[PDB]
Amino acid sequence: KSDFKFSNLLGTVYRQGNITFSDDGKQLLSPVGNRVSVFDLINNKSFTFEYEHRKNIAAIDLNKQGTLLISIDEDGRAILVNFKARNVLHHFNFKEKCSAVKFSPDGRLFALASGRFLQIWKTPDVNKDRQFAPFVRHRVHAGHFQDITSLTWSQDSRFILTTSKDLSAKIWSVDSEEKNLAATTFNGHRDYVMGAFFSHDQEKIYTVSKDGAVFVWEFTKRKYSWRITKKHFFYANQAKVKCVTFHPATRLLAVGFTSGEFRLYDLPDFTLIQQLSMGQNPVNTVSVNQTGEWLAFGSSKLGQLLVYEWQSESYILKQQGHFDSTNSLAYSPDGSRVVTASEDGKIKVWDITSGFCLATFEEHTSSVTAVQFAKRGQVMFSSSLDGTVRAWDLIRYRNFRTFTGTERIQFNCLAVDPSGEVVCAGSLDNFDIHVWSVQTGQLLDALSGHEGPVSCLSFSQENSVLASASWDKTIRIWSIFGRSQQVEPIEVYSDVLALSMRPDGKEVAVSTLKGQISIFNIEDAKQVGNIDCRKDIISGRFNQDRFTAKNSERSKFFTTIHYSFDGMAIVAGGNNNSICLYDVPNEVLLKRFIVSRNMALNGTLEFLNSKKMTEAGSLDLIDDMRPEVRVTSVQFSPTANAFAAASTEGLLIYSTNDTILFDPFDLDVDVTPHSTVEALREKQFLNALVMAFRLNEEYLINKVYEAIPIKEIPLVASNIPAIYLPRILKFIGDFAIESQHIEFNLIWIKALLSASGGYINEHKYLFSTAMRSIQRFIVRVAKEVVNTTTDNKYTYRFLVSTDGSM
Amino acid sequence: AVPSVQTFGKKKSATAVAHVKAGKGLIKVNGSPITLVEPEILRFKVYEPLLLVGLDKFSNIDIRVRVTGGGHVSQVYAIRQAIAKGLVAYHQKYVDEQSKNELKKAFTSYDRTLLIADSRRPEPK
Amino acid sequence: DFEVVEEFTPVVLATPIPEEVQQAQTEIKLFNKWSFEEVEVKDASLVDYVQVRQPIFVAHTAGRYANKRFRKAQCPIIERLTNSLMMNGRNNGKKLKAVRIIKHTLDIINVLTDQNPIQVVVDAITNTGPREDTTRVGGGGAARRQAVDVSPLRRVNQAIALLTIGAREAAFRNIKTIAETLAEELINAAKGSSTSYAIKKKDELERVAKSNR
Amino acid sequence: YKLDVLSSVHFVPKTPTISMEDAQPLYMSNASSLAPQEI
Amino acid sequence: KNSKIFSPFRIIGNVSNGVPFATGTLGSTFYIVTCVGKTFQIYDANTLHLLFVSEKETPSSIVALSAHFHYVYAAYENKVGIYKRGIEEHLLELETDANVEHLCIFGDYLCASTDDNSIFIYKKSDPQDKYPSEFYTKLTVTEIQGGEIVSLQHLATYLNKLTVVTKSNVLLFNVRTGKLVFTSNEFPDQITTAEPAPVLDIIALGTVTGEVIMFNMRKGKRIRTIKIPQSRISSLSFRTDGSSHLSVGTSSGDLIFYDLDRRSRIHVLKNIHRESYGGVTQATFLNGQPIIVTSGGDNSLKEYVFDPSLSQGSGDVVVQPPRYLRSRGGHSQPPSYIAFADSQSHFMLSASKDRSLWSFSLRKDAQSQEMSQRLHKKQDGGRVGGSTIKSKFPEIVALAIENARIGEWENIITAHKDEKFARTWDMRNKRVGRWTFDTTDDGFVKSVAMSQCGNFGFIGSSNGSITIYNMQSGILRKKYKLHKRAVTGISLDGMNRKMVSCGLDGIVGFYDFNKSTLLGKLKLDAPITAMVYHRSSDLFALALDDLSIVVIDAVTQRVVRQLWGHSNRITAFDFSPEGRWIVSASLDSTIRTWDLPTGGCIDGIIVDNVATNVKFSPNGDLLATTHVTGNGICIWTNRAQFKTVSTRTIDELNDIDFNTYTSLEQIDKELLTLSIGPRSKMNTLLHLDVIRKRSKPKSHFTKQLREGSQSKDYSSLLATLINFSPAAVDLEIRSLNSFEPFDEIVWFIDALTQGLKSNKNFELYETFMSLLFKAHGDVIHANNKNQDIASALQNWEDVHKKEDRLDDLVKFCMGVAAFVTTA
RNA sequence: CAGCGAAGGAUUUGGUGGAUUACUAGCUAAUAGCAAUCUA
Repeated sequence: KSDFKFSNLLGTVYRQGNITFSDDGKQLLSPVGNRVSVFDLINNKSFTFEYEHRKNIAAIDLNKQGTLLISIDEDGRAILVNFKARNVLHHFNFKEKCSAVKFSPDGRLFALASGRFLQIWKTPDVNKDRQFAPFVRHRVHAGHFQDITSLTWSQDSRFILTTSKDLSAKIWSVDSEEKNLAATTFNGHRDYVMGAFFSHDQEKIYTVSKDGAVFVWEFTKRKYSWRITKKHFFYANQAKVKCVTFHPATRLLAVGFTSGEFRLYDLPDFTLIQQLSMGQNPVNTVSVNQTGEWLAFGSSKLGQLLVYEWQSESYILKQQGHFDSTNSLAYSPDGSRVVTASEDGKIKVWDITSGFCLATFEEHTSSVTAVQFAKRGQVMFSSSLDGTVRAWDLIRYRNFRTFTGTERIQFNCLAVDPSGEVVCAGSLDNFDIHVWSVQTGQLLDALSGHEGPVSCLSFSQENSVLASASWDKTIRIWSIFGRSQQVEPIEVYSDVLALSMRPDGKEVAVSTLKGQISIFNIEDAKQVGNIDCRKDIISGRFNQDRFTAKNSERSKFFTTIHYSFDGMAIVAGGNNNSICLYDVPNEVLLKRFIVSRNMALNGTLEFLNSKKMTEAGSLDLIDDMRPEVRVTSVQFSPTANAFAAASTEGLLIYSTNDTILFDPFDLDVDVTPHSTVEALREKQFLNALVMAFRLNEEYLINKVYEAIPIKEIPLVASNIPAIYLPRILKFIGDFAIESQHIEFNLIWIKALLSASGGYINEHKYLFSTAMRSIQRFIVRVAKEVVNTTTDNKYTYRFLVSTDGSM
Repeated sequence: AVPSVQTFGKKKSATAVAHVKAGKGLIKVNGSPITLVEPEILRFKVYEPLLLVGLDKFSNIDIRVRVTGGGHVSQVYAIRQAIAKGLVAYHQKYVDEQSKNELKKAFTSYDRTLLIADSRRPEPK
Repeated sequence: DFEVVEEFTPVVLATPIPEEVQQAQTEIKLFNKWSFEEVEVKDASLVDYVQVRQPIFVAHTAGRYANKRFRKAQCPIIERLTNSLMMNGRNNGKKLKAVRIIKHTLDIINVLTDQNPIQVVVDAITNTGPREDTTRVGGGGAARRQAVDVSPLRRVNQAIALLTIGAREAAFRNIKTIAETLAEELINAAKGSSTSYAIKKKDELERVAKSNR
Repeated sequence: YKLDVLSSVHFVPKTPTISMEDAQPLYMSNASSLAPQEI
Repeated sequence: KNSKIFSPFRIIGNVSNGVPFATGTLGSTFYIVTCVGKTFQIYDANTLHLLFVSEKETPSSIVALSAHFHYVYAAYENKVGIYKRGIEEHLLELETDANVEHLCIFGDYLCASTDDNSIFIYKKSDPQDKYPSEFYTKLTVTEIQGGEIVSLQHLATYLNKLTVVTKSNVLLFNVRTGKLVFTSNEFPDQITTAEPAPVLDIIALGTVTGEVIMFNMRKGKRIRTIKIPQSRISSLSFRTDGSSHLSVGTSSGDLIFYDLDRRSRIHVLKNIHRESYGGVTQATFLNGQPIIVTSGGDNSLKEYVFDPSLSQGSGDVVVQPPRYLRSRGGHSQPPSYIAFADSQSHFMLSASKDRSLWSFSLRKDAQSQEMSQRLHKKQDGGRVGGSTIKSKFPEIVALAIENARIGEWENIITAHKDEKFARTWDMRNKRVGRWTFDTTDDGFVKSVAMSQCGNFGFIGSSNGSITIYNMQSGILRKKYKLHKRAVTGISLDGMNRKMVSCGLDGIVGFYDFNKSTLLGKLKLDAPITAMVYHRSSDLFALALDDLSIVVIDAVTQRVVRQLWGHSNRITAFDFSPEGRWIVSASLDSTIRTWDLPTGGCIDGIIVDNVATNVKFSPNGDLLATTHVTGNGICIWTNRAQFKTVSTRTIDELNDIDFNTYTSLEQIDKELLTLSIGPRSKMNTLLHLDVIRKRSKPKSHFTKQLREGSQSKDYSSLLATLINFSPAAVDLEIRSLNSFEPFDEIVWFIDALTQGLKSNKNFELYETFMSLLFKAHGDVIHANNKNQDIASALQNWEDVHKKEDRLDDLVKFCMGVAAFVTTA
């Protein structure tokens, strides 16, 4: 109900590290932040791992059994994780900045390259239990003079070939009893050698410099030892090589440069196959699937990645994100796709089922401040600092209207009538609320009454009164329509940020600047109550500030709140690293999440390390600025218990999985999952259904729901009592959205809201998030299936009933 | 030295200052006792901050209230606003902040004009 | 059985408060004499249009109940009555005098008929509010009317106006003051005894509505 | 960019065949996204 | 017993036990190998962090350990384990049943000695490998030759000799020929310590009377004697940085530093380690270092540094007294009560029978530090009561954490043994809080709890009253008086709506806040000794005295579960943080797990010592148990988080066992069923031409098709066809080789007919038909009324007609859903 | 003034030691030697 585990991180599809496919070409592991995302390609899904690193991660690898991965950040704090259970296994501190880690093809030894030493360790087991010190060191080799840059194995786990910013590149045998087989050292490049590869048989050794040279070492004669046979070249002029990989069996080299270009070759012939670019910023990491069909290219600075199928040139997914510019958020009114408005001025449109974008909108010049959706799903409005509130259709995926002021003032918040007929925007420097008709783009009016900038706006979703909140310490209620234009002011203690009104349209939550959040019934002007939200938001002391985190007052308040969709719980987020959620009847905190636990962001820690302080200046203001942590806008989803929060590392999305919980409902001694399964096998289906709901174990709900047969679903759907309808309606929604038994689900929905439609009709707000997931399910799988089956019907009818032979 | 707190309270032009400190439980308006406050029919309008929440919260503090300006009803609204937010500020600073927002909940559930005056008027229709 | 001990030293403060006041701190009564609970609007259709669920001390709340439309149907009925009672050209503004004379009024209402005067005045309102009237429609400028029904806000407002101006007109040139005149008018209206001005005008208006129905 | 990065509180970050155009609009595999009035 | 849910992990918070440690050098570093009961531990000596532990325990307890350069030689019941980096590298089984007592390492010959004066010495097979692996010989000291053994060592510059130190005599050996060489003189009392000197060939040896003899073994004499009154000596050492300093350690907790150049006491140290736990078990100088590493039996290791002298001219005569330097300790008695501080499972709190409170850190084991008993001064004028001498607090019984307002005011509450009040603490700045919450009815504190909003504290006295307090002033708020004997458990909800009291009378009282009435009373038929509220799921589990664990949900006040099956008093519970399990440990030396949905007992570990306290971590990964004995605190890792476990009532279908449930393929053939997997296969198949046209930069199947054609069923063809990639599906289906007969087209349309006859994957069969229609429907429209393809299309539509109930259903459901969500 | 109150009470401030990130030992020319030395 309120146990939001960290579900996904939308946005920022790659930032820093090395992309890695799984063994089977199904999942792509991307080093997103201090966490690791996993993109499942075929089952078009994704998740992010719940564990976090203390800085940005810089090395990923999982063994070829796909069972456990390790991930290493900037100071070597390696963390390994059961990949099939998504939990942490062991933390470790390699003492210096690692560069690349590689499990063996055997997967029993992994070696990594910390600084100039390489070190082979042997792995722990998923099957052997969680030991205290699981890492047993195999050996450590020190044959280099500068930092290692890359690392590879043989196809068997016998030799390991390393290459460094020292001009040489060397080879090693993993046991102490193959020292004569490989001990030598390959000099000869001009610049940083960063590629060193065995061939498919281990006899050819391809080495790749930084300035585009490729040598082919081969153990041939003038006993005789590793003669370079050929110096092939690249000849990209100002593009030194940035990242190399080489699939051995299909014999495919892939090189990304500084110029934002990549080329893939068939190497033993040295034939250029593909040469093409992704942008003006370098390809930071190539990696390649084991079956050679797919490649993956990550460019860090624009934050983009691209998996490319090179046999048939068809892009599996190409994506681009942001960083620390995620300025606002919206959901589609069916909770299926998300809109991210970002401060460079662009409107990304993500979706929740996958993790990918599907449409940017690169239209605005300066920043986009706030967005929200309107008019039955498929209009969304975006409001900028260009002086523009512009509409967007989300079916043709185009602009269609652009309202401006009369003088180019920057806009800061907007709202829109739910009956999508008027659009209201508020600024920092005009003290007014601009109202535009939207069916005709002309400026309707400008309505005033404040004397400070209007911080936030909203429209009531039912009675269409508008609620604005401004730094006059004042909230103001306008009734616009219907011959009146009647204003009503309400004073509050400090100045206001972050209005958000309840889905009933009966009251308003405001987030004042003193760390408090008030609630006002709007039929009166009466305050219902307020939550002192100040002493429970941990505000991190920065790196450069000379006051404590306690006496600091940078973020001891909130800047965006939102209700839940039953009108019962306010989620709130600010310029601090805490996003809290409260429940308004009891007026109490019920959970506080921290958004990030890495010191790469600025305001995370409230207690900084003392050893970094010097005689003058801290040791992190010495350059060789740092981005703050903020949560700019937070929303609950319409169709889940899940909620999203747009922070500097993109959208965090937390969610409920009621799978892992015991969250029962007035059970007693007799009712037992064994008792429900015996009640089902003696077939009293209504009793077994409520006997499963009282357990509230969703796999019992799944089992009883599937084992009820079709010929009495009207009977049990009639006899089901009133207090279980929200549970069964939302269960049918969130199971049917990814299920398969479509006719079964639709029989169940037809039975349910035929037998008990009126109760929903007089309890609309009880089922507002319930039967929105059902309508999402309807219009986003079943209507499409009906569309194609009707297209088949009509194309058959035409291709039979018409004739012609010429 | 001694723990004190000074708050204000304003109706139309009357202004009330309240010095609340730790004491023995005496409530004085210009030296007069709180019982001897005219116009004698809004003595309960003066009483309701110390009557809504019980005198046990007033047992340890003593309040002295100066008033200037305004007529009779403006002075009694200024007195009750000053008494109320002086008690709230004393409990915000020196004792339980939980008791602070208990008192704030009580006063706001009764009427918030006993905590925040409604200043910015009129309207040009 | 069970107890809850909140206070641990009795109320002995330095300015010695009156005992009836520190007895009124347990529960709010109007004028420290009349408890607002066990007072019900006996009628339906005026419940949540005569505010009695929110107790007050005196009838001089200084809230704002004229800026919005229906929010004058939420300030409590006693000071609704005294604000209508202040209305005449001789005595505008004098709502402290209005408060004290309705204090004397409902005090003698209790000492005559002792249930509680707030219940007396609430069911006086419910019995005095007219349930139909007419409207002087044009009809070619003839003697033309048509019966309509009355919304409960207009019912409550017209009941309060009828009671107050009936008390004034019956206390114009008599020995009785406006206090006891309003008292006897409210008692007759509470019984519905067809004697007082407001119940007479109510039955007359419903009579002409039924006639021109 | 340089004047409004120093006038702000929060941090601001700043031939072959194709640059691949990774930031594409209009894409739910749409070809005729024009309105019938616009045709 | 072995388990199946929890695996034991480590006994944290434990430093030493009383076995004499050893030290080893590596370059210019120093490591201290100390024993903790059964496993050992390797600290370093510079920053005194932990470095290593044994990877798995020993069979018996370790009796004696030593250390060469990389290797640690542990010694228990019959064996000696040669270890490297805390991993065992070689066992050495001794050729006896006698229990080993001491050992030494020198050159090649390892030498261990049992408890009957029998000395097994071992030898390295190659004078180049790393550790002595091969049995060389067995010397045996007889009672003619001396007393029973007390130490042995090879002091320096001796060609393959050895020195056995008995209780009455010193006796050398030549270990190559197995020969005795020099028995010493007679000694008139029992000696108990002998450590060599860094000067040539002498050994200092201290007796049970407080004298140190300095035997010169080359001379065979004694050189000097340090006399000390009635001190049971325990541990000698020498300082080797040039300035000669002997250091004796007396088992009365004394450490005396003698000069030797002028026979003077430099400085005494009194009560350095506790007397009763053994005193100074082992104290040594690090060689070439002016520091001292002491270790007692009282779970404490200390370092004492000698400062440079202040007399720059005199120098060695004026010696500054030893400072105190880094030290690592735990509490020295078994811990009474145990809590987890934060949700991150980083800090945990112990309070022990020796009346100390510690904050252990189970992340990094140098962060563990004692909380401090220094009272905040009364700033109203009062004087601190108690005593004048600063004794430690009385024994801690119960305590309660709520990290919600941490460090902003007082944080945690505690409840001491048989004292009338209950002081509070702070966890962020780690000392005693300002206030002492009092019971106001003379009953001792038995239950403490606090709200998860961190304001209200809750004292439950032995006379039944429950006084609630505020924790940012320390004043009282209200006194709930319902019970008539000792209240044993208090809790309050998450959202502070209802609170639950739990007495020894069997009364469980459901009160609510904000209206101080009660609203429920329950009577159980036993006295109640514990209550654990699961604040997430509103259940709370109670001990009883008929050994039940009664789980009551707080909303409808039902007794919702009753876990039977224990044999003695249940000392502890904890909810799993999901609320699925109750882990409960009880005085029949057992610790059982209850799956509270099924009400069953999943597994019961038979633990050797009775676990007093059992606590799950805020996150479900660690189970910390504390026992009757052992100075540490044993933390347990649940394997249930990494693999799913059974649910099966033990006593000394698989889907409902393993709590999971797979979804069946279709309910019956009468129902439609979409494809298993992605729902974007439909859109990618319908649009993959324009998908690749927008994403461009600026046969086996026919074999199976005629196979299934001649066998007249296409199920194997459809099983092939469904599950491969959209690109390959379209590239295959685009070319279907149909010029005159169109047999292949009729086979394909009949294949889709047989496919959507089954009512399964019918979205995929619809889009395959639509893919064929866009592919080469032109030839179907061209030679339409070809008899074969017209028959295939006719019975294809005759089976397609059954799929109109789907659009009837969804166009019902969408319209009525829109109507009930708008109007 | 009062009371609190076990052989003192209450403050100012320096230094050292332990934390402030998650505990796999040091050095070097590193499949080994060193830790008393890498020299012949």
